[PDB]
Amino acid sequence: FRKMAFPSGKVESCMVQVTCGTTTLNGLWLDDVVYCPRHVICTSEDMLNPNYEDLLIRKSNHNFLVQAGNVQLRVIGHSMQNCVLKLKVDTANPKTPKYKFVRIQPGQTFSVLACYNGSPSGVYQCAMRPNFTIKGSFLNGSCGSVGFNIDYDCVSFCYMHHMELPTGVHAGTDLEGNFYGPFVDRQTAQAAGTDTTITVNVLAWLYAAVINGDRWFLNRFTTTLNDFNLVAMKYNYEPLTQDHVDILGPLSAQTGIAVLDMCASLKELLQNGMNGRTILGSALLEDEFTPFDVVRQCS
Amino acid sequence: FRKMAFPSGKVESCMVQVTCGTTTLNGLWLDDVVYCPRHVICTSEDMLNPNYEDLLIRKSNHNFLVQAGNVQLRVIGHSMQNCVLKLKVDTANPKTPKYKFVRIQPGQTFSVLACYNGSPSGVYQCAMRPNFTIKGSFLNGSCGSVGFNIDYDCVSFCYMHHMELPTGVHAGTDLEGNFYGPFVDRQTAQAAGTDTTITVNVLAWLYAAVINGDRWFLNRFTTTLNDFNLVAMKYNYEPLTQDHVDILGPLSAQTGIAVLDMCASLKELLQNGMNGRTILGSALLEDEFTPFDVVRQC
Ligand SMILES: COc1cccc2[nH]c(C(=O)N[C@@H](CC(C)C)C(=O)N[C@@H](C[C@@H]3CCNC3=O)C(=O)c3nc4ccccc4s3)cc12
Ligand SMILES: COc1cccc2[nH]c(C(=O)N[C@@H](CC(C)C)C(=O)N[C@@H](C[C@@H]3CCNC3=O)C(=O)c3nc4ccccc4s3)cc12
Repeated sequence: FRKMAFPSGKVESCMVQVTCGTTTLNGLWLDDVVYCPRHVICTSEDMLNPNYEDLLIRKSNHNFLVQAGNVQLRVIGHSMQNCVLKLKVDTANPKTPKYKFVRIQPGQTFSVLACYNGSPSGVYQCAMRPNFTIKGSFLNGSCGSVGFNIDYDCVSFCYMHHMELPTGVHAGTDLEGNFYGPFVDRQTAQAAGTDTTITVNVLAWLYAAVINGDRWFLNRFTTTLNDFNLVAMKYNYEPLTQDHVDILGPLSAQTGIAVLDMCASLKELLQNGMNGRTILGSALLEDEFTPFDVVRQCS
Repeated sequence: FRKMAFPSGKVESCMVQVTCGTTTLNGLWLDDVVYCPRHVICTSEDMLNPNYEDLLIRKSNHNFLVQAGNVQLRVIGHSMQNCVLKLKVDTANPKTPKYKFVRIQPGQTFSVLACYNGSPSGVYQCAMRPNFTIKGSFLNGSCGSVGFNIDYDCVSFCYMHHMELPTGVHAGTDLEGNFYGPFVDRQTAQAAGTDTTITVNVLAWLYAAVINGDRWFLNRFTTTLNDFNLVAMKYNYEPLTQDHVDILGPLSAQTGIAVLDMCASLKELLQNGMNGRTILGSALLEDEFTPFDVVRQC
């Protein structure tokens, strides 16, 4: 059981480079539109307080250099949607996948295709944290990299990359250009809200460990949902809802371990520690696998 | 630091399925050849101790069903090379990337594109253990999935998947069909050697820590390579080779910390423990990031 990203080929065929003046970042080319972070139009003396509508009206189509591989794409129009710029180009992308734009929920996972200069560099899994940051791996020039899920050849784009916080975690928008969390696309040091642990994911991961032949952390005890949530909240874990319990049903039925029995296992791990032992190779409780991630991989 | 796979598109375009009878494995289509594990020709009562040479003489080109999706590729020749079957087909793959077949060493990492019935399902990074197993994620139907690295658009294929050991780790071949480690392609419970920690990668991790300002473990000692290797083996760490010293060269230059000085730092950590301190936030030393991976992410 490992962190597993979706195959990235359908998305790689959509990554382009977008240059405005001195600024170069990545864009996403779908049909005849290139989506990219709007601050491609900012110079260094603009990043602190950019009045984006006022900056954009001053730009012409020919101010935008869009490159797909070695081929330049001519911008024939542009519009802004929140923090995303939509460049209309004179060529539709012939490898546009079936796709959707979705806004994901905290606790859900996606694959990130990290890109530099329009060229894909790496792919890895991320969870949307409860405080709406992600713990990614992004360097200078990574803006415009996207996150996505795939379901039967349909690519659901859910993230475009914009920012690395002082703490080293990452912030970005959906493909409508609305940030996840309270972040703003200006060159300022921004703090996130206090993060918490994704309880339903930790439980899914404990089930994954049992499916894979590890049972050492189980115990003979049970707990009520509310008593578990009282302890969970004390340890900065998100509350577990009945919807979460239902969602864990399939994993519960596969292993024969009731959800509240697994909650009693996690309660013991929170109160007693792991005592130097490991689960699925980790010395820490892992919260970035969803129940679906476990089912998709183990089955 | 994240375990980061290579973008998989160039390899996705090369995955096909190969069927003999009711047995379907994944295959790799490059130019006009498809490569796949040879036991696609096996029946269930042939798997304990297959006579592959005998089994292959009873096969003709027309017994092999090669499909890209639902599109059949006609087989015009077949041959066996070690544990892989090479099927010549009448169509050169137009999406064949620039490629090489390489045989990797323990400690080297690569991306695995897990595939089922020729259809790619997920991608993740793996490290070849010193006992020549990988800690993969493979189910029934995964054989023929490949592992690879990508350097300047050239795909270096290094792994093809064959087997899950009773311990749950995985074993396979290079693309010439030679197994990594002492394993054989038979339906049989096989044990790997006792595994060890990948010293060269731990050193890379320590260099990554220094690069990021976490350097409490640096000391004013040095060691010879031989003295280090004798200590390392007593803690179940791999001995360093000359090649390991050389691949740590760029990180040593970047930090100004000689390789043997970092070895003396690691030796101290082995003999004395971390004493509750951490390195890069972790109480455990990471051994699945190569010097290349560290440079990639730093
Ligand atoms: C005093 O200001 C700070 C104080 C403390 C921490 C801080 N973080 C950031 C911050 O992240 N800024 C954004 C840009 C803002 C405008 C959204 C930014 O540089 N995004 C990167 C990805 C970054 C870079 C490093 N790895 C990350 O993922 C991206 O590619 C883009 N680069 C530029 C460069 C110039 C113009 C546009 C873009 S868009 C500022 C900052
Ligand atoms: C008493 O025998 C055992 C005792 C204790 C542990 C054991 N492990 C294996 C073992 O691995 N066998 C090989 C096959 C051998 C011939 C290399 C095998 O099933 N490979 C799988 C990938 C496996 C499956 C589960 N996840 C893993 O990665 C693969 O895809 C292939 N499937 C077939 C199906 C039919 C024909 C060819 C192939 S090749 C046997 C075994």
